[PDB]
Amino acid sequence: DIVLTQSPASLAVSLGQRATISCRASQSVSTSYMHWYQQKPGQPPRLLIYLVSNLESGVPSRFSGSGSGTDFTLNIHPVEAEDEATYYCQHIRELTRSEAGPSWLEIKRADAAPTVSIFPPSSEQLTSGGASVVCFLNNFYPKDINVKWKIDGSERQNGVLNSWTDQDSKDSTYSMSSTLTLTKDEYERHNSYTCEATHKTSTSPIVKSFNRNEC
Amino acid sequence: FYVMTVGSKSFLVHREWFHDLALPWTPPSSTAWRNRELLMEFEEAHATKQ
Amino acid sequence: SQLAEVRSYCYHASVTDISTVARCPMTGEAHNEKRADSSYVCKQGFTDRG
Amino acid sequence: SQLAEVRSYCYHASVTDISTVARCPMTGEAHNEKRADSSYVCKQGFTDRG
Amino acid sequence: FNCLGMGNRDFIEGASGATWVDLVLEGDSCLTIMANDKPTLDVRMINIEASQLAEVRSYCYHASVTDISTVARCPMTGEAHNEKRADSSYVCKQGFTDRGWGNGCGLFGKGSIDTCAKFSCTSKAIGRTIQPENIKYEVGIFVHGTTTSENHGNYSAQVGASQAAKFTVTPNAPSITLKLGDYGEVTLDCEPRSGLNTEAFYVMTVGSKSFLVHREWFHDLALPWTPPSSTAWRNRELLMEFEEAHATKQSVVALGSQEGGLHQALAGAIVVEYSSSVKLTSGHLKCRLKMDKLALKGTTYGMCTGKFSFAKNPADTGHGTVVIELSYSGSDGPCKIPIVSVASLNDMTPVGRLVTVNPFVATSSANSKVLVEMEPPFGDSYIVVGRGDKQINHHWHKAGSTLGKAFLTTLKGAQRLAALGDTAWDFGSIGGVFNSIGKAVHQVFGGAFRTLFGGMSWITQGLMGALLLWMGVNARDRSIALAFLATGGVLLFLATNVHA
Amino acid sequence: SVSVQTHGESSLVNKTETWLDSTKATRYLMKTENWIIRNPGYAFLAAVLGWMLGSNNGQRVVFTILLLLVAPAY
Amino acid sequence: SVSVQTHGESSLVNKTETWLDSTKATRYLMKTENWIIRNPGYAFLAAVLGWMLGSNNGQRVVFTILLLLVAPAY
Repeated sequence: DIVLTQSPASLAVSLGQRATISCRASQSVSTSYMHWYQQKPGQPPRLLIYLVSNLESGVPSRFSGSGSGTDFTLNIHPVEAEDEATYYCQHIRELTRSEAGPSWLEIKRADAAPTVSIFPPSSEQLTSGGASVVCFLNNFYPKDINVKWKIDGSERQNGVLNSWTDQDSKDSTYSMSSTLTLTKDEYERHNSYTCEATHKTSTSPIVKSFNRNEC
Repeated sequence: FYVMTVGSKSFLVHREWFHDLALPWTPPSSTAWRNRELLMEFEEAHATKQ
Repeated sequence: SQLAEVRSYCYHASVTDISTVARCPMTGEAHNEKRADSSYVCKQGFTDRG
Repeated sequence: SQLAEVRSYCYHASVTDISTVARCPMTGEAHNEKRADSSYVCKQGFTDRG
Repeated sequence: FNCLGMGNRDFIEGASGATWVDLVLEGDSCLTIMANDKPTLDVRMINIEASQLAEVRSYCYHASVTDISTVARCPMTGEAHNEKRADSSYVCKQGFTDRGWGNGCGLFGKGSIDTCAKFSCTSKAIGRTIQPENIKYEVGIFVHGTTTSENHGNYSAQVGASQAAKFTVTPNAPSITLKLGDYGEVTLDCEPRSGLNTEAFYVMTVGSKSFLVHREWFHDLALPWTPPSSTAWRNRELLMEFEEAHATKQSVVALGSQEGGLHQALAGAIVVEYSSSVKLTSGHLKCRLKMDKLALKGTTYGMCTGKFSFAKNPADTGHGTVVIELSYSGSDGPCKIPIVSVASLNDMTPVGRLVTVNPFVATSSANSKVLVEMEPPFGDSYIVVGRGDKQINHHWHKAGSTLGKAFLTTLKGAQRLAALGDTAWDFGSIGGVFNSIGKAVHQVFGGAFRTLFGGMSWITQGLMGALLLWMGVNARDRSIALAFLATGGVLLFLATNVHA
Repeated sequence: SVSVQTHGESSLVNKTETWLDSTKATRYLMKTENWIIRNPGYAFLAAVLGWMLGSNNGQRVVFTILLLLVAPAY
Repeated sequence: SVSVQTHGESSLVNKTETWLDSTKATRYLMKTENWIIRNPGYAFLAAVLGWMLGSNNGQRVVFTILLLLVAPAY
């Protein structure tokens, strides 16, 4: 009966700056009965705030928040690299118990342009009958990015496999790998292969191109 | 007895007095309640206005 | 350790979507289409007519 | 000449879509989702459990 | 404004003899005056209006605890003082914490603490005091001429015919003279200040809505209240509580919203709305109707020469009269509408009296609807419209025969005696002697007795009356009625009046 | 407090639908009946006190029916 | 309703400061005293009923002091 949503869904902020999450609960006067969960992708979360005023055991004192009824908040003044995770929340009073559309912490840094490398399919894959043209976009920030596979100057959205990581542990940037899969006969009937990468850093798409007739 | 939660805090109440409370109450699962007319009232009827 | 949920009580309520279907005298009962859903609180009554 | 319709009476009925939501003892009231529609005839009850 | 289809419609039987009459009216009830040379009148209250209302005080029903602070001290130190006792916003209370050598102190068994919590009002009710001059009364007045189902329930339409009027009586101008046009003028002299008791009660606002409460009970309400201006309140500790004291830990907890308790504290309160001027439902006002200039024109109009028709079918008003609406297809108008109420068809002698005197066709236009009401007698009667072959009639029967009607005057008469106080004898209008002393005997009897032990609620005065009826059983000769005086009537009556 | 000492009844003019009217009949009885059902063991010995003293028959019930109404909410 | 039929008293274990304790002594008396002050004219004829019947002296007050407590809030 109650709808929950957490905002901003993605927040890029440097460590040490306060992050106050604007939130709400649809079914009103929950009393407090609101929580906070931090979850890195591929892990279970961890309860941050209960009673809305109080931490669990393991969670350090940097986590806080306040609210009642509809609106609630998660206020972390000293955000940290250890705080990087997907923030979740969940409600009580009525049933069934449900969560909100989550919010990501992102540690802020300088906007980085991707390193784009487009590799022709191996001679081993051609002999296998297929051809997968891969395009690696490394160390770009922020996560907003786009890949476009231009074959002989024409964009093809078929066979496009986009594998990108999350925010890195070391440099805290994003890395993306795009893959254009074709058959060898379809690979040998098309000449120019390029993946243009547009990003908030570069006002123009980064164009890395190769032709089968070229080398 | 039971444990009754009033607002944020919870409190102890006798369970036979718990069911004897006069106020709109709720089944465990979700929706359909009883005596929910008690928190609302009515007035005189002028044309279609009440 | 473990506490089961017996029931709940709604102490604070608010009125939403007041609807009154007027009818003529001698028509007997008045029926509003909102009596189907349990979310709508319906009650009989009358309006003195000229 | 003209006769108004006061009301009607259903003398013959048939049962359709029997639904019973079972629950554990000490859970208090049992609530089936069919209590929302007035077409469904709902009644409380119990089942002695082992 | 008119008596058409009102919930309570009461009549007035003209004895003539005077052009002035002193009548009391109400918002729901509509008085109907029928007299010789004077057409049929409608007198009722629209609502009770008040212009300016002063702010007496306010009440905070819902509070919240903020900034709990408790200063711990050692036993034998006497009083504990927290620095928060300077500001009135902080709610401070003395106390103690039983001390060992384990917690904070080197002595045992006793302690002292000062627990302060900043007071925060979430929600507060507000009251209002009524000034006598500010009270206004909108009194709908209407005279029955040629009417339809539209114009009769319409005000501005009958203002064009000058058959309806509105006005505002205040203590500054209790007398208002309004003209009915072709039927003359009437003078209405009211008593706005004395209609209600302006200082007997207040107007309390609970949440968004406002309600009426007695002003002596208003100050006797137990709940944190507020001065008119701004800040410092009283008894604000009532919405908060305390607990045991463990070391420095004591939790001041606030009571929830008392709005429901205020709605529980309201029982006989009248629901009152408002926009720029408050409109009260049940009216009480004492007015003087001067009919001197009100007269009958138009006896120059002979009977109508042509066919009638029913614009709407006849029915019973439930007040003892029968109203009909007639669409006259004849073009000979304007003409006096022939009509009567008769016992049998073979007997042309009129028996029932017309509620609306002198039915009249407005204009020569054919098929013009006219709504005229009449009061038939008890038993089988007939509504006959027209003379000769032109007449179309209807059969009527009314089972209200004077046997039961004598009690309807009697029983409701005692009901008219109840709840109206000493003004109940204003239905003794154009009075004196009996009617004058009848109110005078009840005047001091209204200023004593029932008002002295007044305040009894429902069965409180009702149950003891049955025990006071036992006082009439045990007595002596000539002493019988002495213990029986207040028992019968004035006590059990109002208990039977309101059941429920 | 606001729970008790209600405005009811005004009893001045007031022919209308008040704030709470039909619920005024359920004020005392039902809450006192819920009390005597709460404490049935008292109700057994309650009416016994009426038959104890005075030997005047019909007025012995005047004790009980009045005294059984005293105990609820004092 | 919530106004009457309070939880008080638990009376199971419970040596502590409850939700409302010191105010429990002000429940009935003060509200019934505000009633008898509200209706003094009743209180004059109230105690009269005790001296009426039974001629047993000291138990005539048992009528009054009990009956004067009946009338408030029925």
